[PDB]
Amino acid sequence: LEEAPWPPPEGAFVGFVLSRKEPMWADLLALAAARGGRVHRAPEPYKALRDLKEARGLLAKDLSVLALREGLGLPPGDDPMLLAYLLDPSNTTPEGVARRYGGEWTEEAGERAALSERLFANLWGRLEGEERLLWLYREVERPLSAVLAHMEATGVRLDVAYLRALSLEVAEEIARLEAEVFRLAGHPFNLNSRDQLERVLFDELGLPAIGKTEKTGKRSTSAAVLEALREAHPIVEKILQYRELTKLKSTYIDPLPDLIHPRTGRLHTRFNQTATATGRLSSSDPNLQNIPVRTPLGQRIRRAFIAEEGWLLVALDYSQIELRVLAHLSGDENLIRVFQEGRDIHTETASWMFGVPREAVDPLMRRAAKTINFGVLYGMSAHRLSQELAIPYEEAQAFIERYFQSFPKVRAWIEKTLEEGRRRGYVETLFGRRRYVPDLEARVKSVREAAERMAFNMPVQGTAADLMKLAMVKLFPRLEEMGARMLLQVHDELVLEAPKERAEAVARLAKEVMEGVYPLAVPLEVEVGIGEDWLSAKE
DNA sequence: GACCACGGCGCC
DNA sequence: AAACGGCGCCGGGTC
Ligand SMILES: Nc1nc2c(ncn2[C@H]2C[C@H](O)[C@@H](COP(=O)(O)OP(=O)(O)OP(=O)(O)O)O2)c(=O)[nH]1
Ligand SMILES: [Mg+2]
Ligand SMILES: [Mg+2]
Ligand SMILES: [Mg+2]
Repeated sequence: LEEAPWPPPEGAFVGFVLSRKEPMWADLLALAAARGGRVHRAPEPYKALRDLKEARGLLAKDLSVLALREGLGLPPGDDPMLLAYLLDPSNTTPEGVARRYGGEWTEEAGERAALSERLFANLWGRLEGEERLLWLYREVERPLSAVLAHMEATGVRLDVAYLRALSLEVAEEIARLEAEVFRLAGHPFNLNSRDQLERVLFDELGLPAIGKTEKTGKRSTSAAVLEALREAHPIVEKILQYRELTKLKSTYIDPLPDLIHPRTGRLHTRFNQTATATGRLSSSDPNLQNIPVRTPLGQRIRRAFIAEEGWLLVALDYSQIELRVLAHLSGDENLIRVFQEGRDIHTETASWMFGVPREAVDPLMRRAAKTINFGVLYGMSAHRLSQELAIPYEEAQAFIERYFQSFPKVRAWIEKTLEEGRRRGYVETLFGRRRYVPDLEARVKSVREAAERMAFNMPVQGTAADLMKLAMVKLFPRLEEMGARMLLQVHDELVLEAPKERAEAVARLAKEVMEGVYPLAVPLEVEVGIGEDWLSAKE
C-alpha cells in the first residue's frame, strides 16, 4: 500500500496492537489506518486516537473500549469478525478469520489495518444475498458492539474490603475441613489433586468407583460421584464441603479484589461477541456471568457487587425464557397456552418433584427443576433422569414420553430441525443465525447423538440470545437519556445502575423494552428487582 | 514465567 | 458418571 502521512481520511480501517488482550489494561503500542490504496501509521498512537471518528476494523470494540478508558468517544463500527461470525460462528479469532477470508493476522498495526480493509471487502461479498444475516449484522451485532464497549468501559463496583475480610474467615473453615479429610485418610495429601484424591478414595479406602473421566478414563471424583457416595464414608461429605469453599475462594473471593482498575475503581469484564456456537455472548477476564448465587457462601459473594453511592442496581431477568422461545418455534398449541395462562413450568416441576406446595418452593428447588425441565427437553437420558429426581428407570422415563406427548409439536419441531440440519449442514435461530453441525451423519452413535442435542438446542438458546441482544440495542439509548447505565448481561438478564431517584422509572422502562422487544406467540415476562447489591436486586 | 489438556464446577 | 445444551477459570506435564 502507498505509505501516507497520519491522519487518515474519514472511513479508513484501523489496525492496532495492544500490549495485552484486555483493552482496559492494555498499552496501545501501535495504531494505523488503511484506505484507498494508502496506509497511514500514527507516530504517537494515544494522541492519534483523537483523530479518528470511529473504530472500523478487526476487533473494533476493543479499541473503542481503550478509547473510552482514555475519555474519548470513539464508537466501534464495521468489524469483519462480526461478519465472519455470522457466516459461521466457529469463526471466533482474528488468526482464524484472516486465514480463512484472505490474509494473515500479524503483529504490525499497518498490516492489521490493511487486513481489516480487505477482509471487510471479502466478507461483505460473502454476505451478498444473505438478507437475514445482513439484518443481524446491521440491526443487532454492529450496534451491539457499541453498547458492549460502554458496558466494558463503565465496569461494576465491588466491595473490596468485604471480600478481603471474607477471605480470612473462609481460609479458617477450609483448614478445618482439610484437616478432617487428612485425619480420615490417615495421612495428608494434596486435596486439590484429583489424582491423589482418586488413590485415597478408591485404592486406600476401597470405596466403589462409580464413573470414569471422559478423556483419560480415570475413576471420577466429581460431585455427582461423591453425592452418590455420601453415606459410604464420612470423608465424602467433607470433601464436598471443601470443594464448595475452595472453588469460591480461589475463583472469586481472592482474585476479584486484585482486578480493581486504578483509575475507575471498578471491575471491568470483557464481553466477547464472537465466542459461542449459539450466538450467546461470553464474559472473561474476569468472567462476570458466573458469579455465585446459589449456596450461602455464594450469596455472600454476590453481595459484594454493589451500586455507586447514591445509585441502585436494577436486575431484570426473562422468565422461563427458552421455554417461551420453544413455544414460538414449535408453534405447539399446548405450550403456547401454558404461557397464555400465566403458568410457571419450573415451579410446577419443583413442586411435583420435592412434594411441597408451590409456596414452599425455594430458589434451590427452582434451580433443580430447571435441570429437570431443560435436561429432558434437550435430550437427557432415561438413565440420568432416573437418578436426578431421582427415583427409577421406571418412572424416570415414561416421564419423557408424557412430557413430549403433551407438546406434540415439540417432537416434530426437533425432528424437522434435525432433518433440515442433515440436509443443509446447519441449523438456525428465528432470525437466521446459523450454526454448522456436520456430525449429524456421524456413524458412531454417541458422536451423532451428541451432535443432534447440540443441533436442536441451538435454535432455542440462539433465538433467546438474539432477543436479548436486540433488547440491549433498543434499551441502551433510552438509559443514556435517563442518565442510567447498562453494566452487565448474563444471557437472559441485564444489570443496570441507576440514580436512586430514577431507579423505579428505569426499572419500568427497561422491563417494558425487554418485554416488547420482538413479540412472540406467547408473552415474554421479565422479573425486575432493585437494590444496593446484585443479590438484593434479584430477591 | 507460559503453554496445553484435563477434570472439575461456577453460572445461564 | 449417568450421552441435556452454552460458556470461562481454577489447580500435571512440558518447554
Ligand atoms: N440446556 C440448559 N439450558 C439452561 C440451563 N440453565 C439455564 N439454561 C438456559 C435456559 C434458560 O431459559 C436460560 C436462562 O436461565 P435462567 O436461570 O434465567 O432460567 P429461566 O429464564 O428459564 O427461568 P427464570 O424464570 O428466569 O428463573 O438459560 C440448563 O441447565 N440446561
Ligand atoms: Mg430467566
Ligand atoms: Mg437468568
Ligand atoms: Mg475444559
